[PDB]
Amino acid sequence: DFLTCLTKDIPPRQLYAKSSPAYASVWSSTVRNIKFLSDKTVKPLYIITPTNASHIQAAVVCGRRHGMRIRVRSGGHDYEGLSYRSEKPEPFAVVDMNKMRAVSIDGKAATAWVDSGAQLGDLYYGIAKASPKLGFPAGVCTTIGVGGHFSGGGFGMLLRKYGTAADNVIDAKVVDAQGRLLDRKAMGEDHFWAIRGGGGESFGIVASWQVKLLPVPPKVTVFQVHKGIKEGAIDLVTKWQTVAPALPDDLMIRIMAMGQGAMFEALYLGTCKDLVLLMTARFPELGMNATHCKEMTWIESVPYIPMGPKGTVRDLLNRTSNIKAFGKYKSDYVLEPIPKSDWEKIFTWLVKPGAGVMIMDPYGGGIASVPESATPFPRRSGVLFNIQYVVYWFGEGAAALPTQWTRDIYDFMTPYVSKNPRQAYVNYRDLDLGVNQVVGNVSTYASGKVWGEKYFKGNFERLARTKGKIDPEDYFRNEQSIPPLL
Ligand SMILES: *Cc1cc2c(nc3c(=O)[nH]c(=O)nc-3n2C[C@H](O)[C@H](O)[C@H](O)COP(=O)(O)OP(=O)(O)OC[C@H]2O[C@@H](n3cnc4c(N)ncnc43)[C@H](O)[C@@H]2O)c(*)c1C
Ligand SMILES: *[C@@H]1O[C@H](CO)[C@@H](O[C@@H]2O[C@H](CO)[C@@H](O)[C@H](O)[C@H]2NC(C)=O)[C@H](O)[C@H]1NC(C)=O
Ligand SMILES: *[C@@H]1O[C@H](CO)[C@@H](O)[C@H](O)[C@H]1NC(C)=O
Repeated sequence: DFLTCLTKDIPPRQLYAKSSPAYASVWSSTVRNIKFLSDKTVKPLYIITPTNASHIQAAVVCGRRHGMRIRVRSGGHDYEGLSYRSEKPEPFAVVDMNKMRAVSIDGKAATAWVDSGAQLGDLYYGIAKASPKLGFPAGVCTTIGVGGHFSGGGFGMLLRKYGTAADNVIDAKVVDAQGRLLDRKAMGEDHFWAIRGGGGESFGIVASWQVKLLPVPPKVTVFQVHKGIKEGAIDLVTKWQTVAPALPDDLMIRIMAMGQGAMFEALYLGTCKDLVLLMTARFPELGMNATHCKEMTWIESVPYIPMGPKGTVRDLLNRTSNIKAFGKYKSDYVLEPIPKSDWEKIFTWLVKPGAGVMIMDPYGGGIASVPESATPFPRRSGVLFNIQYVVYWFGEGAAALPTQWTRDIYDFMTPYVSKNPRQAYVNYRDLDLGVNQVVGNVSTYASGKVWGEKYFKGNFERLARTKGKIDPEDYFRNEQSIPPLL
């Protein structure tokens, strides 16, 4: 009934049922967190790969009529895999946006219409091909789909200069609960506000986003400084807490703390000549000099940050991630500096069996210039840095220890991080923060508030009221979707 309704508008070769020969290949292709590549995983009954907006509209209308819910997938980077799976058995279809990957740049306006199914690498390469002096402030990882990324805000190495990806969105085309294709002018100001940081799924299927391409100099500078415990790593991380968020908006210094060492990784929007003087005046303790400097163009810095010197600009078009593993992730936000003595205690947790990495990104600058209520992303002024706890493993048999570590370090970090509410990042999805409760075919406000306030703070109420206007029947839902407030 649902399938026959789809064939009226969507070609059968773009439709995959569980019995289709290409089903397994199409489902598994973008499942990034391998712990979900199991038989226990609740898989969709149907997979739809649209190539036009009318196909998405048809899918929604067909879904309403035949009682089939839709979970949309772009790059599939969802940490908890909510774009391709369900926690409990329920009938659903997946709208896979991967074939809608157009990046159309308006050369004379420096704007771009980017499809949700395009990965960040497609966007980055597209901008580079059109101009050597233009860039865009999105994530580090090349395989992230624009759809889920922008929906949750999205940040990377350019956050201190230009904010989030969503801060630079000027228009968008969304398919709502009624199957209407709406732009900014047509969806209203609340609906447009909601998709710019309010998380994916909840407010409909965003087909494409119009973004503002921003300037970057012809040469940028990258440095990677590794520091062990005996070289003063604990002292350097302590000082960094106040120095990094206060540095000029052209400089971003991120930390990757693993085991016994702390890697200071940076991207400076300028040359080595100007960077050395800046570092010796603001953070001399790091021992940074011109030997650490790697000068290159902006586009060349994109594969350099996660793939090393081996990565090329052409590698950005590869749709397979360089990370092929089972993972558990959690996030925190620090508002007050953590004392040296306590950083010593945090570092002992990194040599514990099953330990992962702590990735720390400094805020301040351009990200902190936007008011807390301007976009649904509330981590602006007052935030010093974001912390991401990441663990990787092999096989479901070695899952017990690294999973326990993430929860263990999180419990320990409680007095040092943000409180009332304990702020978390939506794109760093964590179901341990709570899931929705469904009473009367609708997700409840009270259950949504638990995790909601963590991700969105005071912006949760407006997000819930907006959901009440667009989708009161709660058609677009998952375990962590915005509940309707009437
Ligand atoms: C795996 C991975 C994730 C990363 C990485 N690096 C990041 C970084 O440097 N900065 C960040 O800010 N975030 C980083 N993330 C985290 C997140 O996983 C991503 O930021 C995105 O959430 C992933 O988006 P996408 O790849 O599109 O994932 P999906 O699983 O397809 O979707 C997530 C989510 O949103 C909904 N959704 C998808 N597409 C749409 C559209 N078009 N409209 C509405 N809603 C959409 C899904 O249903 C789901 O709920 C680095 C790595 C390696
Ligand atoms: C691709 O999708 C677009 C958008 O749905 C289709 O164009 C719309 O068609 C409907 C009727 O089906 C009209 O009411 C709208 O006015 C059209 N919108 C615009 C601005 O084009 C388009 O026909 C589809 N193309 C194909 C080949 O299916
Ligand atoms: C520059 O830093 C390097 C660290 O790799 C160090 O070996 C070198 O001595 C420094 N330059 C000076 C001042 O000699």
